[PDB]
Amino acid sequence: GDVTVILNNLLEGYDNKLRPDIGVKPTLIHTDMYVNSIGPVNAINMEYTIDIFFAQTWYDRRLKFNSTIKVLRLNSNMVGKIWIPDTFFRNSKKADAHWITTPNRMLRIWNDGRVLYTLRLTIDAECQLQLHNFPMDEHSCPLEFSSYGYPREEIVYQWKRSSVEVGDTRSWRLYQFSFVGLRNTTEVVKTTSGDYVVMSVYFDLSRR
Amino acid sequence: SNMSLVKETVDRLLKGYDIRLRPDFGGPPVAVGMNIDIASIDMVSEVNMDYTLTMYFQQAWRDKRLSYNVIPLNLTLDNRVADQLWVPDTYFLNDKKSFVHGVTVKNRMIRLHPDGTVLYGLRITTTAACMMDLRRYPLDEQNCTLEIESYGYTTDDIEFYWRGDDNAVTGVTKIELPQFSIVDYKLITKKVVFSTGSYPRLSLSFKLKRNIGYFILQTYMPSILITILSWVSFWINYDASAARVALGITTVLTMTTINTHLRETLPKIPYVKAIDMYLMGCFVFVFMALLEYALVNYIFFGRVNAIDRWSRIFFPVVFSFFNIVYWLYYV
Amino acid sequence: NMSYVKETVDRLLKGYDIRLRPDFGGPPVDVGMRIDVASIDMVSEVNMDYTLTMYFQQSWKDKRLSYSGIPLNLTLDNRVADQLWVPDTYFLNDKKSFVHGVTVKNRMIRLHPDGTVLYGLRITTTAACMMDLRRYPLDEQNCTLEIESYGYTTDDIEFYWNGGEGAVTGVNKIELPQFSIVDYKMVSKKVEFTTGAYPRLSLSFRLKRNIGYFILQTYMPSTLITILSWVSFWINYDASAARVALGITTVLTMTTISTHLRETLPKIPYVKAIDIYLMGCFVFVFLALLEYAFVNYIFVNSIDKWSRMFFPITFSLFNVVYWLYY
Amino acid sequence: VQLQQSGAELVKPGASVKLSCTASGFNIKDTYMYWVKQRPEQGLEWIGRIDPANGDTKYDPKFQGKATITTDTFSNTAYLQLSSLTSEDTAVYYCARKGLRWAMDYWGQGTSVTVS
Amino acid sequence: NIVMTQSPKSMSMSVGERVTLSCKASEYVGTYVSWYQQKPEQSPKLLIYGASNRYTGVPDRFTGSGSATDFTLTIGSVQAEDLADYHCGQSYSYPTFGAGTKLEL
Amino acid sequence: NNITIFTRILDRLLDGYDNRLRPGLGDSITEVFTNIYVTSFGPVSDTDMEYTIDVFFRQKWKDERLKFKGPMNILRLNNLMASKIWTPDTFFHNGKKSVAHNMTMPNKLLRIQDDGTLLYTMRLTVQAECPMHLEDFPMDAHSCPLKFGSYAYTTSEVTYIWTYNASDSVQVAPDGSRLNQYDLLGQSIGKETIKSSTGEYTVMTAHFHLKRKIGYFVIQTYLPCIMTVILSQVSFWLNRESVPARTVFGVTTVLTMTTLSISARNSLPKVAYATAMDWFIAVCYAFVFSALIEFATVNYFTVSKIDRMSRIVFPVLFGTFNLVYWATYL
Amino acid sequence: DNTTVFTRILDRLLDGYDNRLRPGLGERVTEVKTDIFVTSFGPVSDHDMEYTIDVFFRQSWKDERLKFKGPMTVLRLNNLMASKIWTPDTFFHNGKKSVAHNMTMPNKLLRITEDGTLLYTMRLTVRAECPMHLEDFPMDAHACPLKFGSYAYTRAEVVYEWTREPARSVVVAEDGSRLNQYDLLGQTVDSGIVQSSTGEYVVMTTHFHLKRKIGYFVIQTYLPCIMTVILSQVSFWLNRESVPARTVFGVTTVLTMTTLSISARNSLPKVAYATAMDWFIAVCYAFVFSALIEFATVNYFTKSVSKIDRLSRIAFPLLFGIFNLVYWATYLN
Ligand SMILES: *[C@@H]1O[C@H](CO)[C@@H](O[C@@H]2O[C@H](CO)[C@@H](O[C@@H]3O[C@H](CO[C@H]4O[C@H](CO[C@H]5O[C@H](CO)[C@@H](O)[C@H](O)[C@@H]5O)[C@@H](O)[C@H](O)[C@@H]4O)[C@@H](O)[C@H](O[C@H]4O[C@H](CO)[C@@H](O)[C@H](O)[C@@H]4O[C@H]4O[C@H](CO)[C@@H](O)[C@H](O)[C@@H]4O)[C@@H]3O)[C@H](O)[C@H]2NC(C)=O)[C@H](O)[C@H]1NC(C)=O
Ligand SMILES: CCCCCCCC/C=C\CCCCCCCC(=O)O[C@@H](COC(=O)CCCCCCCCCCCCCCC)COP(=O)([O-])OCC[N+](C)(C)C
Ligand SMILES: *[C@@H]1O[C@H](CO)[C@@H](O[C@@H]2O[C@H](CO)[C@@H](O[C@@H]3O[C@H](CO)[C@@H](O)[C@H](O)[C@@H]3O)[C@H](O)[C@H]2NC(C)=O)[C@H](O)[C@H]1NC(C)=O
Ligand SMILES: *[C@@H]1O[C@H](CO)[C@@H](O[C@@H]2O[C@H](CO)[C@@H](O[C@@H]3O[C@H](CO)[C@@H](O)[C@H](O)[C@@H]3O)[C@H](O)[C@H]2NC(C)=O)[C@H](O)[C@H]1NC(C)=O
Ligand SMILES: *[C@@H]1O[C@H](CO)[C@@H](O[C@@H]2O[C@H](CO)[C@@H](O)[C@H](O)[C@H]2NC(C)=O)[C@H](O)[C@H]1NC(C)=O
Ligand SMILES: *[C@@H]1O[C@H](CO)[C@@H](O[C@@H]2O[C@H](CO)[C@@H](O)[C@H](O)[C@H]2NC(C)=O)[C@H](O)[C@H]1NC(C)=O
Ligand SMILES: *[C@@H]1O[C@H](CO)[C@@H](O)[C@H](O)[C@H]1NC(C)=O
Ligand SMILES: *[C@@H]1O[C@H](CO)[C@@H](O)[C@H](O)[C@H]1NC(C)=O
Repeated sequence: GDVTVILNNLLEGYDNKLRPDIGVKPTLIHTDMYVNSIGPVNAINMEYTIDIFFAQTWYDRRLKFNSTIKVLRLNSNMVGKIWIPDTFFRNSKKADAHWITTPNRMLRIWNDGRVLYTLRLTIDAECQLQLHNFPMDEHSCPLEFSSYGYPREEIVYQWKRSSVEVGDTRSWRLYQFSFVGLRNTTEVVKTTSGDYVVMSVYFDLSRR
Repeated sequence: SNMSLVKETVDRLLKGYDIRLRPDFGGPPVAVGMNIDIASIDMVSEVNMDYTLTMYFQQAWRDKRLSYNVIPLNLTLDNRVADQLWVPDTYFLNDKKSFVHGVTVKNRMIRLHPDGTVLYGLRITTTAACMMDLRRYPLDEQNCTLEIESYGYTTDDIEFYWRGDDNAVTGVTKIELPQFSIVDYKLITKKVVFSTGSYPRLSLSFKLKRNIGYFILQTYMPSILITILSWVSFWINYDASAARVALGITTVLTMTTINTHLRETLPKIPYVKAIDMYLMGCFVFVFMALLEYALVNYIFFGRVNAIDRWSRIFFPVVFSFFNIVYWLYYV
Repeated sequence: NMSYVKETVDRLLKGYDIRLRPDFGGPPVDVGMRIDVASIDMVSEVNMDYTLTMYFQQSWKDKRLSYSGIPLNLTLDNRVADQLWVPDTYFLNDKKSFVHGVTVKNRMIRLHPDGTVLYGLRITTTAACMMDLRRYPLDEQNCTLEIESYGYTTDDIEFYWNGGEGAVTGVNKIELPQFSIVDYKMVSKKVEFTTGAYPRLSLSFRLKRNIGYFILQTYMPSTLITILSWVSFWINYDASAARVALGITTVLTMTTISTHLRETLPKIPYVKAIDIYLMGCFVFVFLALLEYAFVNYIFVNSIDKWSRMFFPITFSLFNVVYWLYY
Repeated sequence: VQLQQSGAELVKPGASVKLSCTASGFNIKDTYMYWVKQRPEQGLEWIGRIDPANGDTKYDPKFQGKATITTDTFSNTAYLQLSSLTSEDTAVYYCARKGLRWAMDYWGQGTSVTVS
Repeated sequence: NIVMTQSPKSMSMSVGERVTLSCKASEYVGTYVSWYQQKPEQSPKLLIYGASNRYTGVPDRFTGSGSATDFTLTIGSVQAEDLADYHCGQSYSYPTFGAGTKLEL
Repeated sequence: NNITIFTRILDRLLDGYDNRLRPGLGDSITEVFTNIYVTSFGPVSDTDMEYTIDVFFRQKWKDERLKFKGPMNILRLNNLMASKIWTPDTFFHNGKKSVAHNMTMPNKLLRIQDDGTLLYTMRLTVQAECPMHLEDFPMDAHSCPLKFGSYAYTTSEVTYIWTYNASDSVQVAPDGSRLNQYDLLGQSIGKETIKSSTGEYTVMTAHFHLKRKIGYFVIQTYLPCIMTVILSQVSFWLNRESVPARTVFGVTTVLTMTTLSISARNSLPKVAYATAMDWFIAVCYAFVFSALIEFATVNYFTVSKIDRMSRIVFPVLFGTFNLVYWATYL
Repeated sequence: DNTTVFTRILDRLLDGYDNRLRPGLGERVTEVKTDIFVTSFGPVSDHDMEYTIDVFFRQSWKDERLKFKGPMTVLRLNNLMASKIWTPDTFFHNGKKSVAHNMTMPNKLLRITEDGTLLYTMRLTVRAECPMHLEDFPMDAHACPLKFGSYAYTRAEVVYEWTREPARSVVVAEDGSRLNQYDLLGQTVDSGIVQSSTGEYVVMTTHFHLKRKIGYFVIQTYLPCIMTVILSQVSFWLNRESVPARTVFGVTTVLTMTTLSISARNSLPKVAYATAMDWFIAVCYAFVFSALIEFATVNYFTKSVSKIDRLSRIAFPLLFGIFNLVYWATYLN
C-alpha cells in the first residue's frame, strides 16, 4: 500500500551495523527517563530496584521519507532492523526488559529522520549506603548509563530539559525511605578503551 | 562518501569470511591479549564457596582477513557482528553461573582496527567457585582465583598473554568489601595438560583477608564477658545455691547456645575453626566453675573456704594465660 | 543404501504444511499418550506444589508421513520435530516446566512405516496441587496432573490413555522421603471452556503422609514436656521458687514450640489437627499453673492429692480421643 | 575377520626372535590389539596392549623390558620383539583383537616357540 | 592387578546333564568377564561377553551369569563335542585370566 | 490433494501481508475485544506487595486482509501463524515478572474466521503489583488491580472494548482459588484513558477486592498475647513474701512479650506506621509491664490492699479493652 | 588464498550430508566411545538427596561421511561445526537440572580426523539423583550414581563403550574435590542394558563412592549431648535441701536436651525412620529424665545423705560409659 513501500524503500541497502554518520560526526542522543516506581532499597545487599520508561531520541539520515504520512508509529518488530544505540547501565547488578505479551518497545520515525525508541526496564542498580549514623542516613542513590562500544568521538549523550519524571510517589515500594528530589548530571569517564559520556541521575532518599 | 565507503569495506570484509576457521588456521597460533576491568565483587560467601565477580572482560587478537585501508579511522561496529566474526572460545574453569548483561542490548563490543586488531570487550557477571580453607576462621586469609582457559584450541592453535603485564587488570584497588579486604592480586600465565592436548591458561587471583572487627565485637567479647560473669559465683556465699546454681547453669547454657546459633552460618565443615576452639575453651572454663561450686557444696554438706580464694585467683590467671596462648597462635 | 533413506525423508518433509494438523477438514486426530514417571521429586506444602519428572510420550498417526520404502522404524534426530506437526498438549497445573536440553534436547521421534509418529519428551513439571491441610500431620492428599489441548477442540483433537491403566507406569517404585504413594487413577474428561469443548486427561496421585517424622520431632517433645510439668505436683508447697521453675518454663517453651512449628508450615487460616493437640496440652499447663496459684492462695489439703489422681487420667483420656479420631 | 600369524620358531636360548601376525578384513587403527602367552597345560597369560592409532603400548609388569610390541599402518600388521629367550618362554602366542565390551573377539592360529 | 580364581581344576561326568562353573574375583570387576573354550591343538574362541551375553554362533545350551564379584557359567546337557577347557577372563582393568577348568568323561 | 486446498488458502493470505502495520493504519481504528479467564488466583505475597494470577488472555480484532472463501468457517490454526501476522502489543502496566508458559507447544490459540475475525488466547502468569495500606492489619481489605493496554499504539490507533457486559467479562474459575490468606469477594472492571508523554492510551483495569482472614492471626498472635497477660495476672494471687517467684513472673512475661513483638513482626515488612496489630501488642505489653511495677511497689512496702485491688481492676480493664478493640475494627 | 583449501574441504564434507541420520542407519551399529574427566566433584546436598558434578564429557564415534584428504590430519574446528553434523543424543538418566556452560563461547570441542573419527567434548554441571539410606547417619557411606545413555536410540542402533580400560575411563582431578562434608573414596563403572516401554537401551553406570566425615556432628550434636548428660550427672552431688538448685538443673538439662533434639533434625531430610543420631539423642534424653526422676523421688523421700544420690553418683556415669562403648563400637566398626 502506502506505508509498506515506504518501509521497504527505507530498509533496502541499509546496514544496521553502522551508526548514522560513521565517519562524519558523533551521533547526538537525547535521553529521558519516566520512573514508574522505585522499588525497595535493600541494605544488606546494597542495591535498589527501579522501574522506568527509558526513552532515547537520535537522528538518522537514512530513515528519511517524503510521503503524506508524517510519522510511522510501529511496534517492536522494527527495533532489530535499524541501528539502535548500545546503552547500558554502568552500576546495574542485573536488569531485564519486559516481553509480555509482546516485547515492550516503541519505535516512531518522523519524516525528517528523527527516531524515538522507548523501552520498559527494571533495574537493580548499585547504590552505596553509608552505614554511619544508622538509622538516620540520607543517601544519593545513583543511576549511571552510557554507551558500551562507542566512545565520546562517536556517541555524545545529552539530557533534555524534561528529564527524570516521577509518578504519584505514593504507590511506590519505599517503606522506610522517602523520596526527596532528583538531579541530572553528565560527565566524561576514561576507561581502557576510550572516553565515554556518562549520564547520572541521583535519587535523594531520606530514611523515616 | 564516508558512509558508503565504510559500508562497502565492511561488505568486502564479511564476504567469504569462514566462521569455522581460526586466523592462521593451518599455520602459527594466534596471540590473544586479555584485559579485565573489575567492576565489583559482590558476594564472597562461605556457605556456597564462591564469589560473584562483575568485570569488563576484554580480548585482543589479530585477524589478517579483517584488514581495512581506505578508512584510516577505527571502526566500532554493532554487537550483532560477533555472530559473524571468529572469536576465541575462552571459558572459566571455576565458573558456576555466568551471564552477559542484556540491557538495553547485549553488552559486548567489537572495534576493528586498520591491521585487524579485533577489540572484543564483554561485560560478564560470573560466580566463580573458590574453595576456602576455614581452619583459622575468622582470623583467616583466602586465595580466590579465576582460571581463564581456552577450550577447543590447543597450544599450537592459540596462545594467551596479559596485555600490558601487571597493568592488564585494573580497578582492584577501588573495590571495597563488606567483611573482606583485598591485600594483593597476582597474574599467572601457564599451560595445563589434559588427555586431549595442552591448553594455555591465565589466572587472576586475589588474596582476601577477613576483617577482625565485626567478630571481635560479636563473637569474642560476649564469650569473654560471659566467662567473667561465671567467676562472680566465687564471691557469693557457700549457701546461695539458688543464686550460684543459676549463675553457673545460665552461663554454660548461653555459651553453648551461641556456639550453636553461630555455627549454622558456615558450611558443614568437619574440622575445628579458631572461633570454635575459643568457644570450646570458654565452655571448659565455665563448666569448671560450675563443677567448682559443686565440689564446694559437696565438701561442705556431704563431707573449704580457701577454695573460693584459690579459685578467685586461679581462674582469671588461667583464663588470661589461655587468651595469651590463643592470641599468640592465631595471629 | 543411505540414499534410499535420505530421499525418503527429503520427500516426506517436502510439501509438508506444519501449520495444518492430520485430517484438518476431516475427522479429529486421536492421540495416544503414555507417561513413564521418572520420579516425583519434591511435594512442597508451602508453595502447594509437587515437582514431577516423567517420560511424556504421545502417539498419533500422521498420514502424510507414509512410505513404501524402508521396512524399519526410522528414529530421526530430536531436531526434526521442529519441521513436523506436534500437538499442543499443555498442563493446567503447570507453574514451571522445562524439557531437558543436555546434552541435546531430550526428545524422541520415530516414523513408523504406515503413519505413526512416536513423539516423546522428558518433562519436569512443578504442578500445582491444592492441599486440604486440616488433618495435618495425619492427612491424605489427592494431587492431580491435568493434560489438555489448547488450540484444538474436541472436533479437531482427541486424547486417550494407551493400554488403559497401562498408560502410566513407574509410580510403584517411586519413594517419597516423607509421603507414601498408595493409589493412582486415570480419567478422560471433556471440559467446557468459553472458547470451545476440549479433551482433558487427568492423572491423579494419592499421597499418605507418614507420622513417624512428627512422632519424634513434634509429638514426643510435646507429650514429655507435659510429663515435665507433672514434676511440679511432687514438690512440697513451701518451695515457692522451686515449684514455679517447673511451670513457667514448660509454658514458655510450649508457646515457643507452637511458634517454631508454623514457620515450616504455610500461612493457613484454619486449625490443623496438630494445633488442636498442641493447644490441647497447652491448657493442661494452665491447669497446672492455676493449681499452684490455688494452693498458694490456701497458704496438702487434697488439692495436690487430687491433682495426681486427675492429671494422668485427663491427659490419657485426651490421648485416646485424639488418636482414635485420627 | 581373519588374523593370520607367522610360522613356528626354534632358536637357541639367549637369542632374539621376530614374531608377527597380520590382520585382514578390517583396520587395526579402530580396535586395540592384545598379545597373550599360553604355556602348554597352563592358563593364559596376558603379554601386553598396543593402540595402533596412538602408538601407545602398555605391558604387564612381569613382561616389561623383555618384550615390546610395535606396529605399522600400510601393511596392517602387529609385531613382537622377544629378547633373552629362556626355557620358561617356551609357549604358544596368539594376537587377540579387542571386541564388543572388551572381550578378546578374534584370535590367531598360534605360533609355537621353542628353545634348545 | 585383578586375580581370577576360577574353581575347580577339572570335572569328570557323563553326557547329557547340567554342569556349572565358577569364577571368583579378588577385586571388583563389574559385568566385564569373558569365557572362552580351549580344545586341544586349537585357538580359543569367544563364548560369553559382558556378564551373560551369548555371542553369535554360541548354542542356546551355554548360559552364563554374573554379578559384581561372583561369576559362573552354566552348561545344560553337555555333549561329546564340548569336551574342552574353559577360561575366565576380566577386562574392567588390564586383562588377566584364570587357571582353567577341564571336562572329562 | 485435500489438505493442499488449505495450503493454497494460507499461502494466498500471507502473500503480500505485512506484519509491521496494524489493520487499517490509515482507514480507521483497531478495535481489540478482550476477555480474561482467571483459571487460578495465585498466592498474594504480603512482603513484596504483589500477587500472582494465571489468566487465559483472549483478544479479538478484525483484520480484513485475513479473509478466505473456502469450505471451512473457522481455521483453528496453530501457534506458528501468530508470529507472522499482526497482534496487539498489550502489556501489563503494574506487572512485575510475568511469564508465558511454553510446554509443550506455545500455549497460544489462533482461530481466523471467514469474515476476518481473529481470536488470540494466551496463558500467562502475571505477577502484578498491589498497593497495600496495612494500617488496619490484620483486618484490612485490599483491592489489587490489574491494568493492561497497548504499546506504541495511541487511542487514535488502537482502542480496547470488552467483548461482553462489564459483569461477565473477567471470569474466575469456580474451583480456581489458591488464596490462603485472603478470599476473593468479587471483581470490578473499568476502561480509562491515561496520557503519558507520547500520547493518550487505553488502560482497561480489573480490581480484585480481597479481605484478610483473621483466623491465622488469632492463634498465632492474638491468642498467645491474651494468655501471657492472664499468666502475668497470676502474680497477684500469690504470697507477698514470695519475692523470687513473682520476680520470675515479671521477667518471663515481659521477655516473652518482646519475643512475640519481634517474632510476630518478622512476617510483616518494615513499614513506617504502626499497624492495628502493634496497637494490641503494645497495650498488652503495658498491662504486663504495669504488673511488675505493681509487684515492685508491693515489695517496697513490705495481705496488701493494693494487691487485692489489683485482682479486680486489672482483669476488668483488659476485658473492657478487648471489647473496644474488637468492636472498632470489626 | 591459503585458507581457501580448508573452506572447500569443509564445504565438500557438508555437501550432500544428512544430519538427521546416524552413520550406518541400515547397515551397522554406531559405536560411541565415552570417557569422563571429573573436574570438580561438587557439594552433596542431603536435604534434596542430590549431588553436583562438573565433568569434561567426551564422546567419540566413527562417521564414514566425514573422510577428507588434505595437508592436515586433524581438523580442530569450532562449536558451529558441531551442530551441522550428526551427534549422539546422550542424556543422563538420573539427572535433575544440568547446564551446558556457554560462557563466553559454547564450551564444546570437535576434532575430525582424516579417517572420519570424531571427538566431541562438553562441560556439564550434572545435578543428579543420589538416593540415600540414612539409617547409619552420620556414620554412613553412599554410592551416588551417574547413569547416562542414548535417548531415541535402541541397542540395535547406538551402543556405548568406554574408550580406555573401564578402570581408567573416569578420571577425577586431584585438586577437584569441592566436598566439604564427605570424601570421595573411589570410582566404579558398569555397562548394562535397560528395557523400557519403547525398547532396549544401553546404559552406562558410574558409581561414586562417598563417606561422611564425623567432624561437624562430633561438635554440634554428640559432644553437646554428652556435656548435657554430664551436667545432669553433677546434680547428684548437691544437697538434699537445695530443691530449686537441683530443680533448675533438671529442667535446664531437659530444655537443652530437647532443643538439641529439635535443632539436630534441621540437618537431614524428613525421613520416617530414625537414624543413629536419633538413638543417641533418645538414650541421652532418657538419661536426663532419669536424673530428673531421681531428684523427684529424693524430694518425695526428703525430710542425712540420701542413699539414692550415693547410688546414682556411681551407677549413672558407668551406665553412660557402657552405652557409649556399645554405641560407638557398634556403629564405627
Ligand atoms: C548462553 O546460552 C543462553 C541460553 O541459550 C543464551 O541466552 C539466550 O540468548 C538468545 C539470543 O540473545 C535469546 O533468544 C532471544 O530471546 C528473546 C526473548 O528473551 C528471552 O530471554 C529473556 C532472558 O534474558 C533476560 O534474562 C537473562 C537471565 O540470564 C539475563 O541474562 C538477560 O540479561 C535478560 O535479563 C527472557 O527475559 C525473555 O522472557 C525471553 O525468554 C527473543 O525476543 C529473541 O527473539 C527475537 O530476537 C532475535 C534476535 O534479535 C530475532 O532473531 C528474533 O526474530 C526475535 O526478534 C523479535 O524480537 C526482537 C526483540 O528485540 C525484536 O528486536 C525483533 O524485531 C523481533 O520483534 C530471541 O529468541 C534466548 O532467549 C536466551 N536464553 C535465555 C534463557 O536467556 C546466551 O546468549 C548464551 N551466551 C552466549 C555468549 O552464547
Ligand atoms: C559447647 C559444645 C561442646 C564443647 C565441649 C568442649 C570440651 C571438649 C573439647 C574438645 C574435644 C573434641 C575436639 C575434637 C572434635 C573435632 C575433631 C573430630 O572430628 O575428631 C575426629 C572424630 O572422629 C571420630 O570418630 C570421633 C569419635 C568420638 C566419639 C566420642 C568421644 C567421647 C565418647 C565418650 C564420652 C563420654 C565419656 C564419659 C561418660 C560418663 C575426626 O573426625 P573426622 O574429621 O570425620 O575424621 C575422620 C574421617 N574419616 C571417617 C573419613 C576417616
Ligand atoms: C594465590 O594462589 C595461587 C595458586 O597457588 C598463587 O599462584 C602461584 O604464584 C606463584 C608465584 O607467582 C607461581 O610460581 C611460579 O612458578 C613458575 C614455574 O615455572 C616460575 O617460573 C615463576 O617464576 C613463579 O615462581 C605459581 O605457579 C602460582 N600457582 C599456580 C597454580 O599457578 C598466588 O601466588 C597466590 N597469591 C595471590 C596473591 O594470588
Ligand atoms: C482425586 O480427585 C479427582 C478429581 O476430583 C477424582 O476424579 C474423579 O474420578 C472419578 C472416577 O474415575 C471420575 O468419574 C468417572 O468419569 C469418567 C469420565 O467420563 C467416566 O467414564 C466414569 O464412568 C466415571 O464417571 C470423575 O469424573 C473424576 N472427577 C472429575 C472432576 O473429573 C478422583 O476420584 C480422586 N481420587 C483418586 C483416587 O484419584
Ligand atoms: C585505534 O586504536 C588504536 C589502539 O588503541 C590506537 O593506537 C594507539 O592510540 C594511542 C592514543 O591515540 C596512542 O598513544 C598509541 O601510540 C597508539 N598505538 C598504536 C600502535 O598506534 C589508534 O590511535 C586508534 N585510531 C584512531 C582513534 O583513529
Ligand atoms: C518454546 O518456545 C520456543 C521459541 O518459540 C520454541 O522453539 C521454536 O520452535 C519452532 C517450532 O516450529 C522452531 O521452528 C524454532 O526453530 C524454535 N526456535 C528455537 C529453537 O529457538 C519451542 O518449540 C517452544 N516449546 C518448547 C518445547 O520449548
Ligand atoms: C536536566 O539538566 C539540566 C542541566 O543539565 C537542568 O537545567 C534541568 O533542570 C534538568 N532537568 C530537570 C530537573 O527537569
Ligand atoms: C517398529 O514399530 C512397531 C510398532 O510398535 C514395533 O512393533 C516393532 O517392533 C518396531 N521395530 C521393527 C524392527 O519393526
